[PDB]
Amino acid sequence: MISLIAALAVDRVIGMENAMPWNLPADLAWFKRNTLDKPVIMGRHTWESIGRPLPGRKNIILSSQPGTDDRVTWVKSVDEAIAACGDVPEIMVIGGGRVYEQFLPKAQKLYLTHIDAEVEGDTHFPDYEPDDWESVFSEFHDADAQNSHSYCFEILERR
Ligand SMILES: Nc1nc(=O)c2nc(CNc3ccc(C(=O)N[C@@H](CCC(=O)O)C(=O)O)cc3)cnc2[nH]1
Ligand SMILES: Nc1ncnc2c1ncn2[C@@H]1O[C@H](COP(=O)(O)OP(=O)(O)O)[C@@H](O)[C@H]1OP(=O)(O)O
Repeated sequence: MISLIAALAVDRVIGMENAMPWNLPADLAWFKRNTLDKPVIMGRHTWESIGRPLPGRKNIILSSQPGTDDRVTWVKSVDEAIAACGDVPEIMVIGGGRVYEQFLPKAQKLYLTHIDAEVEGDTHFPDYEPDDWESVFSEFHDADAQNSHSYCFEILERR
């Protein structure tokens, strides 16, 4: 099964030109916990912003162009990406906007982090109808000395 994982502010904003104005180490501990030892699919843009291959994960990058990094796998379409994952119990899709949009319709589960922040952004997570998903897990956290804003982790299963 395919799952999507993303952090979103109000308005489904997931990214902007510059770094986001927040610091959420807890969210990043969650992301890692949920993606480790699984293959992750991402768009060329997300990859550049990450910078290096995520450790302990099979990295598959989607690009219309030839790959410029032999440490990861480059594919040219959605179908190839899926096949590059092989026979695994769960494929994690990490972004960005374009990529989430293409995989949404094919995903069975969403691992979302709702951040209580209002920011200007230019990339949104795709609109989803809640009634189509069952919240199987949900846990709110207040901001703290380490996390600049409050947030809530939620796991959704496609009904
Ligand atoms: N929940 C969630 N949070 C995010 O920040 C997010 N980011 C992406 C794409 N951008 C990124 C950027 C950096 C790292 C990153 O450095 N990850 C290290 C974290 C080390 C730590 O725990 O700080 C990792 O190994 O996963 C991951 C994804 C995709 N889904 C998301 N989903
Ligand atoms: N179906 C697809 N086939 C090939 N490349 C694709 C793709 N969907 C997305 N991409 C790539 O993934 C990049 C988009 O990355 P992203 O989804 O991380 O970015 P954004 O968050 O800005 O929408 C696309 O620009 C394209 O890479 P190239 O610009 O190198 O062509």
